[PDB]
Amino acid sequence: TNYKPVANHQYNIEYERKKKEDGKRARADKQHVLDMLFSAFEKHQYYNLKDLVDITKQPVVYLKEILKEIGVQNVKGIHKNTWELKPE
Amino acid sequence: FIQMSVQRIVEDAPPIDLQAPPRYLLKFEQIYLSKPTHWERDGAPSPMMPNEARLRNLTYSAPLYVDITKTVIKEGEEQLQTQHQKTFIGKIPIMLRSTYCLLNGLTDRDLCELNECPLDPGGYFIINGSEKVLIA
Amino acid sequence: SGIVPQLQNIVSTVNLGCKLDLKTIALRARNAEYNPKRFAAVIMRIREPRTTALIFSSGKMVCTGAKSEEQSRLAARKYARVVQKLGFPAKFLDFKIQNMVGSCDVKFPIRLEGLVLTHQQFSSYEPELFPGLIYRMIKPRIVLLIFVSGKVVLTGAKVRAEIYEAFENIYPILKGFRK
Amino acid sequence: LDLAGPLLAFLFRGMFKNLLKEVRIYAQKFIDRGKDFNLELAIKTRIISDGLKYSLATGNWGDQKKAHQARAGVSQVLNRLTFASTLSHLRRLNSPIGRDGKLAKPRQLHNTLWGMVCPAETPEGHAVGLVKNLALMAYISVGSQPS
Amino acid sequence: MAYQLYRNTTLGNSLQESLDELIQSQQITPQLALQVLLQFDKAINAALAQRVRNRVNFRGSLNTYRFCDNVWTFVLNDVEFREVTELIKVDKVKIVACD
Amino acid sequence: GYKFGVLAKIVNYMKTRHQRGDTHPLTLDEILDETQHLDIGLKQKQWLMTEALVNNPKIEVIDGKYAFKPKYNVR
Amino acid sequence: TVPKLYRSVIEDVINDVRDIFLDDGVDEQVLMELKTLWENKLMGQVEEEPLNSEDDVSDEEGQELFDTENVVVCQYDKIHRSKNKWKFHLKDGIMNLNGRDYIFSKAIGDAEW
Amino acid sequence: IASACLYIACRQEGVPRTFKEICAVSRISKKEIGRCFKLILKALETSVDLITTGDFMSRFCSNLCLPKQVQMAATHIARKAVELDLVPGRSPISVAAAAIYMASQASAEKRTQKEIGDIAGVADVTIRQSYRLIYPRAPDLFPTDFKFDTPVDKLPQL
Repeated sequence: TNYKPVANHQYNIEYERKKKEDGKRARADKQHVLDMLFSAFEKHQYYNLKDLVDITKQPVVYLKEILKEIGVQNVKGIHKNTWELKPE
Repeated sequence: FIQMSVQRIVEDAPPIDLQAPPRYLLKFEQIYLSKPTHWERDGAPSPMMPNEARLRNLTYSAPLYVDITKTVIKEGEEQLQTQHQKTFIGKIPIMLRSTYCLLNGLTDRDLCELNECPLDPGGYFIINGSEKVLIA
Repeated sequence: SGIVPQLQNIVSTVNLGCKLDLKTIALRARNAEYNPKRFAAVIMRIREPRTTALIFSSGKMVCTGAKSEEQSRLAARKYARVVQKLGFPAKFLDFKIQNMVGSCDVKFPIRLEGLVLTHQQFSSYEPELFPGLIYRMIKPRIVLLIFVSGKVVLTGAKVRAEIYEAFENIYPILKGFRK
Repeated sequence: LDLAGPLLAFLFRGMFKNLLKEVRIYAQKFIDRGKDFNLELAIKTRIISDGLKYSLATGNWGDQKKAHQARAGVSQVLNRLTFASTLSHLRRLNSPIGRDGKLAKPRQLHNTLWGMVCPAETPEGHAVGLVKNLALMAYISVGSQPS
Repeated sequence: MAYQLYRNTTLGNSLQESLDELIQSQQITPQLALQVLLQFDKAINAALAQRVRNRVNFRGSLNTYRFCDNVWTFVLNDVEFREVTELIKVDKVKIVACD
Repeated sequence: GYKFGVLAKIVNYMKTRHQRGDTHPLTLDEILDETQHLDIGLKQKQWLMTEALVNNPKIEVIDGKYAFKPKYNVR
Repeated sequence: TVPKLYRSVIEDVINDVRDIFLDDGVDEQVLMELKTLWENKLMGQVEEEPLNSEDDVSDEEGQELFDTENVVVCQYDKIHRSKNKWKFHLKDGIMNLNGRDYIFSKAIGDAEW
Repeated sequence: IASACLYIACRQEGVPRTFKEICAVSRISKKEIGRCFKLILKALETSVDLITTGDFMSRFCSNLCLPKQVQMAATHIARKAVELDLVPGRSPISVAAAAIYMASQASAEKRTQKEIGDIAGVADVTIRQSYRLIYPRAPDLFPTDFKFDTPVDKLPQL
């Protein structure tokens, strides 16, 4: 009864169902994304790119371009170089 | 070792706890052994007689199965417990004429039908067709 | 042979030569449905030609569902005009048929086992994956789905002549494996 | 005296640890992605199958890379030249020299071997007195819980 | 700043009309009316999801459909509504759905 | 953003405005109108006037008002 | 039955806005007047660039302009269509049929396009 | 790629494992393995012999603990059914599963449709469909020298 033949693993189909139901992130208008990015800046000084993506919920490539337009990344010797929301 | 140590060792192992935050718990509790089995090219299992192990240079091992209980917590005050009965984890080499050998309790005529010497004392392992004895 | 494949689906692509606003089109278009989370295009459907077209913000559109070349272009023009009516400078540039799908029957059962053995270099028959036999025609680049019931589906053709030529080439081969 | 049981239990303890160390790694990777994991796929069966047979086949104990401290000669090919040789091989005892052997000479026949170890059967040569055999009615206890 | 679905209804229209009447009398500032509408939308949304436990069925012919901003705008023609207790007939209906 | 998000949009809007070709200076209040920052805090209004719009190397104070600095940039 | 739901909605609405009215500093007397007015109101083309070769390829565009017909507001959990027919799996929602107000929890619908 | 390679290696050696069997031992789904399977054949410019119903009888029957005579009877039934074209277009696994059920019900060791499906990875409905197609010719498919624990006339009808 071990390794019984299966078309697809139960975990794999459930994960696919969740991803299919959720769908891919959409490209929101720059103004809305910029407002969300600025608003979240109050909570904390600096954000990680991966974590910032979850907060904004936008494609990484699109988010990076928007972040590059205003935001910059500062090198930190303690953990790594991280993006800084402050344009200056 | 088969009847006590193998079971004691697995139960001695602490349950596996995994955190992502959903929590996954895995516990090994029960051990099962089958007769020394050999799998052909087609994958059909057949019992493995020691003489066949000697002649075909097969290791004389018994499949080892463990019951595993998996419980999942989704930080939503719900608990789901599922158990995987008889999970294959490996093959234990079997000492000939031990309680877990195919030649256990067989009468002398039964041994001869299997091309086994009734006077053979056992007490060794067939690893890749070589009768291997562990020196105390 | 006496059997002519019947075009079941026609896929054509046209360029409108103008960037489009998908959100505006969906809000104004009668039958358009837009879901960026699902797909990046706008899906519009029409009844009289019975075709579906995908409209992208780049201005390129793909038309599918047409059963004939004339219908596909007419449906594509209808979609282009609709977008033009919505305030965009849509045009009809470099309209092209990308894929044609045809179906037909040989009116007799076929032994796929023999066909794949004789044409192992073109035939891929895996009942585990798909009951039909996938024959990849070479001289015409046409993929044919041959079934035991005798139904044959031709796809990948850029022009109607390819469909007829491919079926003409395969018919004698199938006739040799009649069941 | 370390017989097959205690010797094999020592191996199985490590191999099971590696097996459980492996399922953690496999399961954690799937959990990090967030997708649930399949228990059967996590278990690597070769760990216990190959680990137990490799030691018996070669006679070395522990991991293969750790052969430096691995005891050698524990597992030997059964002697089948005569029935007596086969019987004696299955009742052989080994006294490793190691640090312990240097302090007190173990080749000499001790008084306490009476009835337990055959006083006559010992190899001639560099192994005199180190390789021993059980007396006929001598028995090695298998142990039990003191509870 | 909410879903804002039931505003374009008889219940929503009456509330909006009442707010305008008070505004014309200088009794309520426009900000208050917006807040009242937002609270009303929350209350009705919660009320429907909680106190509505009746099932119905309907059949019809689709004439037009749209999908933008996760909003369906199906336009059905010759729709027959079937319920365990009553049946209704309507020539044309517009269905606005959100999720 | 409070005390930090508003200024970013002012700079971005000002940069875009210059690209159009409007060299004419703009007042603090005028710029706030098109940037949807009319509700900006009072203490930020003086902070931007006194620090942000003078310390930055891309802001030129002309006749009291503020204009881009294309002269410093190579054009 | 329908009126009783409306009255319960009113009770929830007034309770929900009590905190807002206290917060904004407006007198509570406004709410009493609000309900009174609220109740009263209710009760060979070689050259292909031109697209003008075809005319009147669209139907009436004022269908959504009027919106005077019955309108249904609902929430959809699943809406799928298989090449001919649209199937609607809509959860709790409201309807306005011939002026009458209808409320449903679960509904199923199949349509042909 | 490895899962498809494992599937191809089994096919080349004359002991095919069904796509479901390879999937059960791999984190890769059957759909993905099949996609890789076709690509590898094109890349290697190789081919695999078409699988037959008897290529899985030994594994399936042994995994079901069915007697050898039942296995021979099932192989004869499956081979004859394909020869008679009683199941045109049906997957060889489904034919084998139905043949095993027909043979199993005719002997002392009887396995339910669910049991045969689990080992073979075929839904009982598919086994039911194939069984219904070969049931009419049950006496012909069975080997002549077969001992019927349950008479062919009394085989389950469904």
